[PDB]
Amino acid sequence: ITGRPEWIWLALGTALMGLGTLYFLVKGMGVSDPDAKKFYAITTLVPAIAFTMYLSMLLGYGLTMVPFGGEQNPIYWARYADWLFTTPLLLLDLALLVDADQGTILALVGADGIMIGTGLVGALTKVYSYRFVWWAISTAAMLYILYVLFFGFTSKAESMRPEVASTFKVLRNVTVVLWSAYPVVWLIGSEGAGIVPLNIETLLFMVLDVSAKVGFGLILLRSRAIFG
Amino acid sequence: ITGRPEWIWLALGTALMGLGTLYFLVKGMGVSDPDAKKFYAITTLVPAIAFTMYLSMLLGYGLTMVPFGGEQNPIYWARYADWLFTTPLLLLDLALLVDADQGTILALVGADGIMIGTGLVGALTKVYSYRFVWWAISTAAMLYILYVLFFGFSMRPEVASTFKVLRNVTVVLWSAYPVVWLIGSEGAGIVPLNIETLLFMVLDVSAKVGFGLILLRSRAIFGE
Amino acid sequence: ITGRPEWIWLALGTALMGLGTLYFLVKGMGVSDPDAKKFYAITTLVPAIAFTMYLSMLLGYGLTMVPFGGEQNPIYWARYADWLFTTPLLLLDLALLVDADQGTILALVGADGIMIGTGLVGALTKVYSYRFVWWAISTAAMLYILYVLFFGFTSKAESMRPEVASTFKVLRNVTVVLWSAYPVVWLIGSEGAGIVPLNIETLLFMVLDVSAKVGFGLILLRSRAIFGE
Repeated sequence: ITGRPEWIWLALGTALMGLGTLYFLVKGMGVSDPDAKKFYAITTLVPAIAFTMYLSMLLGYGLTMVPFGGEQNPIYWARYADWLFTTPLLLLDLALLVDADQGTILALVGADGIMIGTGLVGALTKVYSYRFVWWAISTAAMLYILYVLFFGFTSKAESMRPEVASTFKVLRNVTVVLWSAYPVVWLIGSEGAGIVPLNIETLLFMVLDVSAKVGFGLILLRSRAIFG
Repeated sequence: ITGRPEWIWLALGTALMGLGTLYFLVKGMGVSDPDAKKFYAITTLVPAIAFTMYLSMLLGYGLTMVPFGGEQNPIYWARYADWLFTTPLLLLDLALLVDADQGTILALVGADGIMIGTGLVGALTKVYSYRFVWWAISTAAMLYILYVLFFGFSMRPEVASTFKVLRNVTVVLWSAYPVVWLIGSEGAGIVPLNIETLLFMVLDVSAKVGFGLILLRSRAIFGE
Repeated sequence: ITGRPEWIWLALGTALMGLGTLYFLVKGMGVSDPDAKKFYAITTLVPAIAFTMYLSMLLGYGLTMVPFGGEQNPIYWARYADWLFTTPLLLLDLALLVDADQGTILALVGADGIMIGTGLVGALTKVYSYRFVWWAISTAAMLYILYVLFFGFTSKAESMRPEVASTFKVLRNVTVVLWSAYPVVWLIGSEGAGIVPLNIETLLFMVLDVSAKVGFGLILLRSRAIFGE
């Protein structure tokens, strides 16, 4: 397990997601309000799933080798299995906060599925050039998501009660800033250009993941915005 | 890319699904009615997902080789990844149009999953004879879905007329899929892969973009 | 098809899930109550999905080989593809009976996904010791589910009409008993310690599966509890 330099970040990630899950689990005990139960369920599931995928990477299961650019490249595919479930859950937290229309929720979840799915195909693609075609489609989907979060129902948040509008705006900002970093890290890291070593890329995703999951959840579950 | 003769149909499919997606995206802008939003979201996602899977097939990612009949057979598995998501969305469009009960929506989506899932298992199965067992199970699931669309469902006249048209389009186009599979490279191998690819492309664009044009052009999508 | 000794149990499972599916399909015909329609849809899909996965195992498609402990180990991965969909559906039946809040349903479905997903990872893991780490995580998720069924639903079912309360308690007990057996069979079977041969393990899972699906469904769909109003 300790052979590759990035093991320490995978271990740390596993530990932080695990601790985060247990905290949210305990914190959610006794909560009887139906709306709050939804938020605790969603928000506890996110780092619980991430925990399993961090462990998969730590133990070697979530790592494969993909040929491109004339070499065999180490790819952690477990990330996508994590994000496939956790990113729409995070979007669901936001959508519930502002009471979004079901059509808008479906649009977000589907666009997010496309984003992660094309990211995965890009990550596993054996023809170097095509990798970035997938990256571009995935980024278009992300920009669509960010557009909806800002110009999609941001008006609905404003016309909610102050505690909701306020918590939403904070979490929206966190989301846009943190999520926007992912395509950059992918682009300069091992999946893409190979400018940053895998060790550092893994550290970067770990810091992003923990912030976007546990950080995000702390802010959300600490707020009275979750109560109906 | 140009190495496989079917590339031209995969390229055309990619372009038409993409163009269709962009059109539905723009057309859906500034739509505020909750029900209409639902239909636009569903109907826009359909060719968006199909666009990605056509591109996957065009670029070679969504192609594999399955041994059966003593040979190595080219199988585009990407189709099932597409249909797994897009066919239930299309059924959802129809179900919402008639305000179907949740139990019925679950039955349709579930049967559809079984249809595509067994289709995929058949497509990847290495014993030639068994491939057709899976085809028969999948076809039974399709027949169940068709039965429900005709017998398993009192609505305003715009809704009733758009539904009937979309249902008939669906029943006719979907029924062609099992035939194309049976005679094509996945089944008997009577029709060569480049022609089969052309056939699925015409069917897919009609069942997705054509279907969507009829639906999103109708007043049926707006909630009284 | 008869080349592996467990074939007979896979054939029997296929037939029992198939028959159960056809019986539930026919029984559900003409049911117009919206609530009952949900229960029939859920409950019929369960054995229908199980039927396809039993057939996949029977035909050899849902079998792979995984090296660990100095052997090539036969692993039926099709079980996880089955359980991934059928276990959440079974949980859904229970949740609807007691009119569970959405948040509780999502918690159950999410925990169930983790249970099956980590079970699958454990099943395919080539480092022998790590297989049991996954098993333990999966078992933790199962225990969480069982906790919810007892300290979330049993409380919400008691405050319901008597037919419902009664049918739920039976189905809850059937579920807790049967589901608890799965991690044990896995642990001592081919996926784990290898104390019980594969043919016997397949018999065990078949009896459990048929009871947990068709048995469960027979108890549920016979009850008046599936009707609303």
